[PDB]
Amino acid sequence: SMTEYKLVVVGAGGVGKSALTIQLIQNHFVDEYDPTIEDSYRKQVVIDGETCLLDILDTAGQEEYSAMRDQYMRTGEGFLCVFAINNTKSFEDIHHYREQIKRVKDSEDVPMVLVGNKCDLPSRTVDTKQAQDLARSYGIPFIETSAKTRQGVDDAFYTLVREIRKHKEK
Amino acid sequence: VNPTVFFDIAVDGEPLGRVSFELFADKVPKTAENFRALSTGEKGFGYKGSCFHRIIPGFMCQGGDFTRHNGTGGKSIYGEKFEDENFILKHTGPGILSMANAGPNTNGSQFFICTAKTEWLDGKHVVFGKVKEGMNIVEAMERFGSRNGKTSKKITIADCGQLE
Ligand SMILES: CCn1c(-c2cc(N3CCN(C4CC4)CC3)cnc2[C@H](C)OC)c2c3cc(ccc31)-c1csc(n1)C[C@H](NC(=O)[C@H]1[C@@H]3COC[C@@H]31)C(=O)N1CCC[C@H](N1)C(=O)OCC(C)(C)C2
Ligand SMILES: Nc1nc2c(ncn2[C@@H]2O[C@H](COP(=O)(O)OP(=O)(O)NP(=O)(O)O)[C@@H](O)[C@H]2O)c(=O)[nH]1
Ligand SMILES: [Mg+2]
Repeated sequence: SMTEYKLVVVGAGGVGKSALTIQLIQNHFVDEYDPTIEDSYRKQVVIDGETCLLDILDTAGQEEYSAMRDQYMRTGEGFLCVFAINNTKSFEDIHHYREQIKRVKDSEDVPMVLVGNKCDLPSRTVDTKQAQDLARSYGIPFIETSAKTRQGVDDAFYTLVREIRKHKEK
Repeated sequence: VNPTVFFDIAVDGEPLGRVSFELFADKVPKTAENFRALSTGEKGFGYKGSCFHRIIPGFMCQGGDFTRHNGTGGKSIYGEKFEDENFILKHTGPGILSMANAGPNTNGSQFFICTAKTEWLDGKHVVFGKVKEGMNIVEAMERFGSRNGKTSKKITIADCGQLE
């Protein structure tokens, strides 16, 4: 059967992890805020001509539970590291998630995509070059997204699968 | 003279039982008054008919979204949100009644009932009451919950009000 990819969506509270995931899976967006405990989703997709199954863990950004991420970082194969382009603190919070992931994997080479979400909003505080530089420094792709307009949503998840493939095909 | 309110709980429309609460108006009068008035429905809206949308065994039962019925809404009698009144009272054990929120100063109508001590919520959620009678009804609600809180039957406040 098709290969399954275990994707994990991480980032600060409110950056749009769930809105991105629900847009990908269910093709809709609501502006209501439903902070996540933990949710899992499945979707089959075609990426670079090859059909596969995305198993997506949508994690809590709720900051008080940072000590409870080890198990899902051990199980996950690739990580969507999400910040919001109008929230500089959420961009600063990226580093700590990547540090946690690198420690669990004991590796600098973990499949990961940096996602700058909410690019539909006019209130930007993180410029594209700043995020591109960080992604380059991490050695990972950077994609700007909007869960509201769907800009970049498929691309961000598909790019993460391409990163997992590159890591598990060498 | 702390007020007392009750919920008559139903499970997919079938009566389960009554839970009653003491509201600590002596320590958190604004927060207690909100919950009291929402329990009577005296503003023309309130808890009657709403559900417990998140039940996590070992931790708490959460409800109070009577505006959207999807866990994102609710409103207080003061406006959609009101400030954290104080954090005098702590989450000391089962039965504690405390305000849900989405960050500082975002109290509305959502609330939770502890089924264990939840001390890591101290200083972030306003404690304002406790179960007085019917704690075993709250305990019976836990088997309709799950790890992430999704419920397997509709747990509703079939009736509610204020006791003498
Ligand atoms: C990391 C997993 N995880 C846990 C958790 C944690 C633990 N521990 C922590 C403590 N350790 C001890 C020190 C050793 C033991 C292990 C174990 N297992 C779990 C769960 C079962 O693993 C899946 C939690 C938890 C809580 C959240 C997110 C993830 C969480 C979370 C998201 S949003 C919120 N919290 C506040 C929320 N806000 C809204 O709903 C806003 C909605 C919109 O605006 C109005 C309305 C709100 O007010 N409440 C009212 C208060 C209880 C609270 N919900 C809630 O549900 O807590 C759930 C839970 C289980 C108590 C905590
Ligand atoms: N304009 C706009 N709003 C967005 C976008 N993505 C999310 N939002 C809004 O931002 C809020 C938070 O989104 P949500 O997906 O719940 O964020 P989260 O990262 O899953 N939060 P948590 O960690 O608490 O689960 C919601 O009001 C949602 O509608 C986006 O791309 N554009
Ligand atoms: Mg979420």
